[PDB]
Amino acid sequence: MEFSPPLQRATLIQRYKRFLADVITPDGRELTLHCPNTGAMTGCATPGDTVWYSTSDNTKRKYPHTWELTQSQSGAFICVNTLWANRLTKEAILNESISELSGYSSLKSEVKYGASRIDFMLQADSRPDCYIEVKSVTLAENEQGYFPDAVTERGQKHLRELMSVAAEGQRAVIFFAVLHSAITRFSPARHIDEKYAQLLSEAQQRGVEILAYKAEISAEGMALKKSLPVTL
Ligand code: NA
Repeated sequence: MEFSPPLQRATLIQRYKRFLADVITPDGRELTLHCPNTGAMTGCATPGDTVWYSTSDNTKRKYPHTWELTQSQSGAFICVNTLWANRLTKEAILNESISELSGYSSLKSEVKYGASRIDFMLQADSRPDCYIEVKSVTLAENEQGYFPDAVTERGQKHLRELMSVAAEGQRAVIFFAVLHSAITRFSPARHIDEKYAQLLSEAQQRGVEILAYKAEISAEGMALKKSLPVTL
């Protein structure tokens, strides 16, 4: 997808209170951005990093600018606004960048199915229903990507739900959208949430497919393109 209109740049002073960031624009003035990420944002919010923000045109809200990307001091692009993940995924399924998910005749979003909600469900006359859970990956240590970047009991629960989907003979996919341009491989963060990492291995055992695709990212746009090796 393309950022429309294109993003503007600034220099980070600090992210604070989770949802706010003070930045300095190219004119040397201060500006407060909405930070649409509630997580730790490890490696994504270093004072002095360049940030890229969008502008909401027709709103009277207090902070009509949103922090979209970080361009780290080592030159890497990071999409900190992980609220784009589902859209990038849908776009990549439909344009067939994600080959493992081609050959379905319909795509539905936000499907409530059980006594739980799935990000996408793919369907076809000849095939079992395909359930896709989308996860965002912004944690990098050099080239190694990790999820989660803090313990997640909610993540653990959804992972268990996917196992039930597979057990019932549906196709079940967990899809890690990799939003940091430095990442070249993916693993669960066993060192951070050991239980999640264990559940991820167990889900694989029980037939949940695990994919990780990397986004190409610039101030102009982002697109999921490249598949990445996963090591449990
Ligand atoms: Na999700």
